[PDB]
Amino acid sequence: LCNKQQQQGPFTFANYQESPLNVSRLQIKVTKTTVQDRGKNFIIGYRAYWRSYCYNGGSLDGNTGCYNSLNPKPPTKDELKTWGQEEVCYTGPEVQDAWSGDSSICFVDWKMDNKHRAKELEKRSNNNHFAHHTCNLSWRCGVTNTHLEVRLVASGTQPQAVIVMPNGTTRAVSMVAETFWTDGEFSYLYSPKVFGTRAETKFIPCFKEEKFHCKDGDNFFEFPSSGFICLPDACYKNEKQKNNLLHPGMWNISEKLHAASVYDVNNVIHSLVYETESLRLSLAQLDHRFSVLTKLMNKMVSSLAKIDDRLIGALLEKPMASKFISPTKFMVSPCSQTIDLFNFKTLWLPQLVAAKVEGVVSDEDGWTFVANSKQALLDTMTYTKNGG
Amino acid sequence: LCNKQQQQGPFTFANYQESPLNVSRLQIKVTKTTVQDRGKNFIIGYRAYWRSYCYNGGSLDGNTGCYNSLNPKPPTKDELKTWGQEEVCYTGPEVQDAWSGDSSICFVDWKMDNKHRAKELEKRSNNNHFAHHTCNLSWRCGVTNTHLEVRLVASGTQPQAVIVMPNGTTRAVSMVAETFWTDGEFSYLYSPKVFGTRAETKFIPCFKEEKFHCKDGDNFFEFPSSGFICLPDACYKNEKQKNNLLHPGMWNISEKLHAASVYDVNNVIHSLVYETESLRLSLAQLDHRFSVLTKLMNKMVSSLAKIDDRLIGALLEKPMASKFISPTKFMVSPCSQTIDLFNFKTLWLPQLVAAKVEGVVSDEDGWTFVANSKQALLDTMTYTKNGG
Amino acid sequence: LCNKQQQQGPFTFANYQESPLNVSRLQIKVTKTTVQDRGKNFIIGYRAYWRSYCYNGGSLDGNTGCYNSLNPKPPTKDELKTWGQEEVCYTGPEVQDAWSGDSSICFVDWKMDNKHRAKELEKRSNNNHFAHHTCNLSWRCGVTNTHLEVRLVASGTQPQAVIVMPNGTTRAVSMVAETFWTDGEFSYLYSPKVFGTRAETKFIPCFKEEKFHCKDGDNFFEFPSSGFICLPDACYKNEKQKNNLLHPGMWNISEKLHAASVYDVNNVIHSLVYETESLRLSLAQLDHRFSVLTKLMNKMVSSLAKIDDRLIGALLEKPMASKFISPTKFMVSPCSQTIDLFNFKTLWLPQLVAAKVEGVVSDEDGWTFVANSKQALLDTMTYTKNGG
Repeated sequence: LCNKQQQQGPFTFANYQESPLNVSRLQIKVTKTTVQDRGKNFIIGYRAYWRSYCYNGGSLDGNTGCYNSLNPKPPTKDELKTWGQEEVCYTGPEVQDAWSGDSSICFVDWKMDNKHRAKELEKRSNNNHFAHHTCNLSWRCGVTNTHLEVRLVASGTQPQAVIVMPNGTTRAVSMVAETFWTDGEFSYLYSPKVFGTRAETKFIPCFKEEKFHCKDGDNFFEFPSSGFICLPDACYKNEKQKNNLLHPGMWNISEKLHAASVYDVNNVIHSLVYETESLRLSLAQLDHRFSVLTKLMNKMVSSLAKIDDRLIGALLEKPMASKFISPTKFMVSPCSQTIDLFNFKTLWLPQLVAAKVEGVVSDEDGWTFVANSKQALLDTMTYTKNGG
Repeated sequence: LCNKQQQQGPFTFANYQESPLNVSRLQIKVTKTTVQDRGKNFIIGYRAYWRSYCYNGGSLDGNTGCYNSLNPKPPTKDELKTWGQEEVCYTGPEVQDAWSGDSSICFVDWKMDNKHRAKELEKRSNNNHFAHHTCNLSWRCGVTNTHLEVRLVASGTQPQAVIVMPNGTTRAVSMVAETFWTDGEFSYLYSPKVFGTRAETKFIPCFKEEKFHCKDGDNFFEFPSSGFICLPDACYKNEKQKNNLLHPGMWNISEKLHAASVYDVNNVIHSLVYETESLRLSLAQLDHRFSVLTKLMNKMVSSLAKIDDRLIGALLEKPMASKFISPTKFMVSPCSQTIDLFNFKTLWLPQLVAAKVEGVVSDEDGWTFVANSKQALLDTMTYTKNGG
Repeated sequence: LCNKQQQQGPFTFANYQESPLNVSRLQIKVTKTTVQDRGKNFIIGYRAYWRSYCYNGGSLDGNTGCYNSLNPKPPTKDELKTWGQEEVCYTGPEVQDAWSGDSSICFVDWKMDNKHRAKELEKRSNNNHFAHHTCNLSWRCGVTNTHLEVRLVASGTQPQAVIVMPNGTTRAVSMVAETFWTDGEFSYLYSPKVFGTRAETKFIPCFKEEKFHCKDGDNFFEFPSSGFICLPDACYKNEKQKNNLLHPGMWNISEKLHAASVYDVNNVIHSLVYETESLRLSLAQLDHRFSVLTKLMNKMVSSLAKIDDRLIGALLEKPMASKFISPTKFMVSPCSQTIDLFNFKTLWLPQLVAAKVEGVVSDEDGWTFVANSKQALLDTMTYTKNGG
């Protein structure tokens, strides 16, 4: 029995209210600028010669001695074109122990006609012909056909296509014809199919938090305040600010040159574990909520099924009638428009995601070719060989 | 009052239906091939000598001059074994300013007996003994005991154990005895406890999406179409295709040579933020659903508890009776088999995960030993010292 | 009709119970030790000279020949201070083809007074003055002002501030005045605003799993057993073990020197996809649970609304009365304290997270300055030029 004598209240049922959240999903309409060019579009060729012009007139003659030089002869544009097309470099002649008469070979304007697939010079010299000159001449050359990835910078407005050097220096790509240049021993030719930049209009998905965290294919980036940002391979400008002149957000060039340490990646790993534990806490909390709901609903049905003896059968989708032998125990006997009480929509599921990994600039095939060639020159120039 | 006069319908209750998803959890039975070998199993030894054999017969003699050479003398197999075991390299004698009679020391077949822990050569020469020969001889040597990580490639079927060079070239590991080889100055000996490959049968967990995203310890990889893939350290072959000859999926060798840039890792960071925001959206949506449910259930209990005055006490697990003073306000007075309406199972929780981070090949102890030794040779060969 | 004749049971309602989880959220009170110093606090200066002192007395004289040397003259502390302050290095004189009388210039104690912004030496020599000495002298120097990041090690208890060399060697920072040192050609001066270490008391968030996975700003780390760990930039000591002497957990120095490979980062990517699929499975499972709940609640309301014809209107928050024309179809006609049945709290949401990415030691500005200077010395010392 109860004591209906004495009340307490009045009471109300406390509702649960979700915590408001400012994260929304946006499709941001942008103009996307790229400078992509596919295939072997970059040719690198080097050429130099070691020259040793000596005279032996004895220790009394002031002209007794050697005049040695390492001279770079970078190929011309058309030379480099036929080198890459033939995968072959052309040099002058290999001169060894050419004395008094033939020593004039040291200054000929040799008109390069010796063809090699690859050729390293020999650092050889000798001055053992008395009262006479001696000539030694050795050539080096190399060529490679690679693919060059051109990047985008700003320097102001109007993103520009550039080539990034391993030292950090940037070189503008010519928008008229076949950017070519020369640096010491090396000559570089970049020949893309089409010139300039490409621009497309597209929507990129973002999450608005003051802060926009966006995605475009395998690119992931924080979209800035003014709706204009440049990544290495692409620039994203928000229309509505299409007709505005703005300096875009600039990527740091050093991030593409310098490698990431094992410790940095292990830190990202630890941050992922921390977020996975935080995620597991949220999931466990929702699991406990579902357990509370099933306990409440079990008691609610136990109360209502006493009045409606067909309810438990409708819940189980089998025709039956219920009869309780106890407030908790029961026995079982055998037997247009819609309204939405929930307004539940389809559940947003985080999609799969794979970030782009490209490496560092020095690891690129062209700059690796350059670095190896220079290292080979160091390796061959360690000591002088006797051309005797 | 209501107007029971005028109806509208008939209506129905709209149910909520979850969106179907093709992601399943699979335990995939595979044969796993490894080539693991633990401990110091790799010995690297280098040796060379600088020789300067000069003759001074005056400027008239054609034989006046120096014959200099850097000659590599890589140790033999048994030599390298006793070097690593003793942590000591053996070379010939240090010859300095040995002239006419002792200059014959420049060609002796020296029978290496000078022991060093570490030894760099000196590039010294002198030709200041008239009518006489002069000899200079300087030796270099080094040794190291390291651990070598052997990888697996395919070249077809039947994954093979190999050593990967920093330049990308691969060298097969002998499956008979103690793979040994020589390259210029250096000699390499790899001595594992057991030869060949090891194969184990195991189940790896995966998520089936056409696409399989798997995990094995700290290895994470996309399992391919034909159920055969090779990673650097292990190959995974699906039985059912155990008896089939297939080329496995091959890892790209360059991914283990070339480092990842700071920009790449920052991109993964941005992709993680994007996924965390997407995750927060899903969690907030489920939070709003729970708020809607508690509001509905509060009204449902307020309706049913009017009929069953003991229900609210059963929900609160305290004996009490209810009496409503209003459609929303009430006062309170003091007082085998089971059926599953929910069929709820235990909630799948994402487990913790830590990917393996190993670095690049050039950073390995053996190849760092090689690279430093070569750099030391460059450093010592910059100029000739006078052995006078 | 039913057959109230024949029962079955008694039955009970099976509740759902959540799976217990040991992950908790902790605010761990720690003493945090840092050695941070902001700005250009590191000066590096190098200086050397190439000297070629030759004598030409003919092939008969034993003193005929060249005495050449590369000599390092690292600047003093005050010299390096005025170099960095002026961005200018001071050297001796450039001597070329100074013979018999002026050849005494090769040993003068030159009292460096030649100012350069940057200066590379030339490796030039000549011995073409008979019965006379010849002198050649060429200088090199450089300076840079950079920011040095000092790290923390243990060697026992009491974390210590150190500078990490690219080779892995560590050099203690003086806690008294302006740590200065000299290595060959180079001199290094590090001048921080304040000396020693800084310690702050703070709470860091963690997830307790035996295992603690913590976060501090952009630092993410596993907090160890004894509550004492040192990262590169900071050490975390748990009070309660404030008064205890413990060796802290030590970070591996090689993780900050060696870069992470593209394959390592792609593995983290694959581990993220695996966790995202696992997360999607959990979300889909909760989505199916909500679908089951709405189906149960729809039938429960259809049963109770037959008794309370105003209930459906209260659920829809519109005044109406219901009247069922079928067990599933109905028509519609127009019309203090609280109790918590749920005890639901605000949902824990995983917050955003961005790990710190700093790169490798060799990529630091100071060590890049050093590495480039040494490479320039190699480049300039490839062959001797005639000072004639």
